[PDB]
Amino acid sequence: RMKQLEDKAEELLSKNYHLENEVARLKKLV
Amino acid sequence: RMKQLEDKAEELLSKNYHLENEVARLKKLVGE
Repeated sequence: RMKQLEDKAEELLSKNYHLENEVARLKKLV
Repeated sequence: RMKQLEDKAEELLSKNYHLENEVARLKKLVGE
């Protein structure tokens, strides 16, 4: 369960970063 | 340690949703 939550945090961080990049991309388009 | 990791997932999920909401708003303005 330790490693599973650890994998989850890392996954969510990756997703977070992708969304930040999307925001930056969309802001550039504006 | 379990509580700490759980808190981090909840934190990151919340941040994720706020970003999703912002992305969705921005897409509508540029027209995606």
